Amino acid sequence: NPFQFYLTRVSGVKPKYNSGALHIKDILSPLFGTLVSSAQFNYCFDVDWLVKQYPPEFRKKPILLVHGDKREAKAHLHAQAKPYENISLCQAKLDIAFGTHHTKMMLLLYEEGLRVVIHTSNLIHADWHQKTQGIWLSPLYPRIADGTHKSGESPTHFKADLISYLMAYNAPSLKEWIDVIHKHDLSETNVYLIGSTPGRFQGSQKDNWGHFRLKKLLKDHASSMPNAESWPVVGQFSSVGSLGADESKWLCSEFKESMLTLGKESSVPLYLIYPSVENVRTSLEGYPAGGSLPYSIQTAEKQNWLHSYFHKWSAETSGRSNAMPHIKTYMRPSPDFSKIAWFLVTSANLSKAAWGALEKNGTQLMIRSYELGVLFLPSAFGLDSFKVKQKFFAGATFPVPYDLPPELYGSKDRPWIWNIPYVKAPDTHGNMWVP
Ligand SMILES: O=C(O)c1c[nH]c2c(S(=O)(=O)F)cccc2c1=O
Ligand SMILES: *S(=O)(=O)c1cccc2c(=O)c(C(=O)O)c[nH]c12
Ligand SMILES: *S(=O)(=O)c1cccc2c(=O)c(C(=O)O)c[nH]c12
Repeated sequence: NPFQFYLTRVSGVKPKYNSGALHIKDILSPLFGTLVSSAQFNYCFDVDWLVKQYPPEFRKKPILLVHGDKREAKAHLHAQAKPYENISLCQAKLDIAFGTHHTKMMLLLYEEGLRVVIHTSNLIHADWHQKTQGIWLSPLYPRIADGTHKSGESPTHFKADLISYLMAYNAPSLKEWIDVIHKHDLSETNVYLIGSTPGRFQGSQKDNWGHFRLKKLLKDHASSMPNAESWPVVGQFSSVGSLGADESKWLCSEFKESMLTLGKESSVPLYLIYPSVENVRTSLEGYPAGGSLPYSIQTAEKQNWLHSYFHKWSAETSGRSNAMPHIKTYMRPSPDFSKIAWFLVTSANLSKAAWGALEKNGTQLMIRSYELGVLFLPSAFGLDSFKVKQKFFAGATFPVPYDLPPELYGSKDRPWIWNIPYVKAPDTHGNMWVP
């Protein structure tokens, strides 16, 4: 398949729903390449678990862990890694308050070439067990031949853009990976990189990151159709940030404005998919899945206007309605949801920290965190749109992993709010939630 977009395997679904899914052990297997060194960009790590996911014959190859931890959190990560002489650590600089390193990426250097994996899962057992997570697998990139005079660049500019993303860390261990990427031919890449890095971006640099990056790509490489105002926007995420006192403060003024861009010329329905309390309670994990669905009561009660946009998690199409989402996706379906104009899988949740918030009279985009995703545009595949994969077939599509159209919350539903108790009905393991 051309998209190379995969879900993680889910323990408990019938085999039909895992056959085209990937476990971390599959990604790292010798069949994917003969590993010589890897970099693991992530947020949370279980180092003992992680090393066991590599094939035994590769467990002593160098591993770089790229993380954002500080102070005692950083001390705990170093303590986890110290038994493994081959593991080095790179602490991503986070010079803006409340910033985090959320990017999930593997750089896998092989004897045969290079592979890039951009995904949504932490490097801990629970994130690959019973959650809905997304994976983009790059091709095996070959080394550029000696005396060849190739850029190795793709029509999507992925090679330069990935190097640009790495340069933002200003890290010597990542300059080593930049030099590796320079040596490889990434020209087959058919996705666009969309990253966020911490900073305050002005002028030209405004288009490099966050939701302005998305807007620029949609302006440059998508075309606007008639009736485009009827094509909804869908956002699907596992955390909700503080968005302001009303939808005009950020959600519909700059976030939706970036996401509704199509083409270069100058009322759109907005669907937000986020697990309800009932979604979480009846999930495979039960209430403990809500430990990975951060939405504070303190934030929620200041933006009740938001919840009228909320739709339940439903994923019959991939057998994953009870596998809570830690994937984040954004897309532009047609009014009947049979086609999409583009699809994005990313780490970025529905938050200003991840996507950026305009400052200084609209002239500066401020981003707190590292985020990373990849954008699927029909034009990159010679197509005008993507047909949508669904559960029902009457009888070759983009594999949207959840059901369309999204289903509105019922009047008795509530968004999952992780730091209040739920003691009225037990979860699938027989337990309540008392935070
Ligand atoms: O964008 C995001 O998804 C998030 C960003 N920050 C968080 C923090 S914070 O202490 O770093 F402000 C604490 C808890 C959850 C989140 C979160 O979910
Ligand atoms: S390469 O095969 O070594 C090659 C072949 C033709 C021309 C050049 C060239 O002009 C340069 C340069 O630095 O300008 C390098 N390699 C070339
Ligand atoms: S961290 O950014 O402070 C943090 C802490 C707990 C849980 C999460 C979380 O679930 C996510 C997510 O994308 O779901 C991100 N950061 C977290």
